[PDB]
Amino acid sequence: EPESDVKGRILDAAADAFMLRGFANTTIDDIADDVGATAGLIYYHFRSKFDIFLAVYEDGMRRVRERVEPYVGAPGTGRQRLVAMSVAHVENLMIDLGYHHVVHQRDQASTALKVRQRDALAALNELRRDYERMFHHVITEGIADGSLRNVDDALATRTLLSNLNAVDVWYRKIEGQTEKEVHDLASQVVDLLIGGIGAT
Amino acid sequence: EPESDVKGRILDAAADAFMLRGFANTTIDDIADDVGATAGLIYYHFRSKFDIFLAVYEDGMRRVRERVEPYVGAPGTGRQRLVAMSVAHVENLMIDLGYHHVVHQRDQASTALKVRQRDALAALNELRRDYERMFHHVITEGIADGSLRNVDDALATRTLLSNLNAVDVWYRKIEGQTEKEVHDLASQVVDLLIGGIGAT
Ligand SMILES: Nc1ncnc2c1ncn2[C@@H]1O[C@@H]2COP(=O)(O)O[C@H]2[C@H]1O
Ligand SMILES: Nc1ncnc2c1ncn2[C@@H]1O[C@@H]2COP(=O)(O)O[C@H]2[C@H]1O
Repeated sequence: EPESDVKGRILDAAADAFMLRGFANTTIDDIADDVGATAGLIYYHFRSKFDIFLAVYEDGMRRVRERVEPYVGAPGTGRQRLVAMSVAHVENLMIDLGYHHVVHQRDQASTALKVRQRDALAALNELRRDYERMFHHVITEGIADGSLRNVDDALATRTLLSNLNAVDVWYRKIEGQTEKEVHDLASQVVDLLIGGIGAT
Repeated sequence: EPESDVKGRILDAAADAFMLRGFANTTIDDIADDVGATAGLIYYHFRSKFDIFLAVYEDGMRRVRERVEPYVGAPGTGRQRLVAMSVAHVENLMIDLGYHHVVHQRDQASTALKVRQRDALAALNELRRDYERMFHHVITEGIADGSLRNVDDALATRTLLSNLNAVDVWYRKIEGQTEKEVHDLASQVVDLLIGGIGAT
């Protein structure tokens, strides 16, 4: 098996474990069990549980950006782009739920992080801010072009992003739910966020 | 000082401490420090940190219900009632943010809870479900009366509740912000959730 494929299975297992039990209670042994190996294989690829967390965060950010970024500068009104970006964001959340949990999962901790880990975390947090700024940019454009309501752009951006991510309060993966079924659920959610619940 | 007033100060301090540091890292000493007393005063009123958590949850549920319930059966369309209920919910979140954090804050824990504590927790969780069901009832009514869009009532309820609570991602209390200023911010948030961000 290619080493990149083994790493991917580790990240998949770790993302789901961190989601299920939380970072603090997840162990390297949990992750090893879920990929069919020993702790030694995990440590060969990642030196610590926090390094695995950082790698999950990095991969989650890459995946969501690759799904959403193509729409930001595409032809269309602000609303058309915002709908496409928002559906893609929610679809990514629904497909890669464990990665989403990590991306969105304290300064006061029991042990110090390594210097390298703190630098990597800060860079990932800035990447997440850069990603969220794409929504602010499109919302500002849509307010200006009239496809969105004349509301406060900062409040609308913070509200919309919190709402897209709040799908994680209730959504759980269902085995055998199809790609279109997940896309359709994401579309229904975004229809409520952009079109509202109130009539006319 | 009346004992009920001392208890209220303890709950206020604990709600803010649990918000700031989390339940696990908060200590009885933290709470004692914040009310100007010793751990002994805290233990006189509440036997354990989890008992304080339960009392915060209970008081948070009482406060939100008292603010929101009067609207559920009041005269008005489903949308009119939903707007009033939602503004009241968000205002309660903004005013009593630490209580809100507790109400919305694992089965696998390091120590067993007392029997009495597990019973109390289960009852509080059912009270929270009863509260959220008021929104489902009004959304169903508003779909039927045409004041809300013909959308799926279960999805709309889960989405709306997650969105009302997701204000906590970005909102922080500002000292000296007035009651009307907080009410107005809550109204702006609810305007986005009910009316949508998309134009016309
Ligand atoms: N993958 C999914 N597809 C469709 N509906 C879902 C999915 N995940 C969660 N839900 C809905 O969210 C609800 C949350 O509580 P329930 O498990 O009672 O029922 C759930 C479904 O109605
Ligand atoms: N109480 C509040 N009143 C008005 N705006 C707020 C309040 N709390 C948070 N915000 C907004 O939410 C933003 C979150 O990040 P900032 O602190 O950069 O700036 C904040 C404000 O724009």
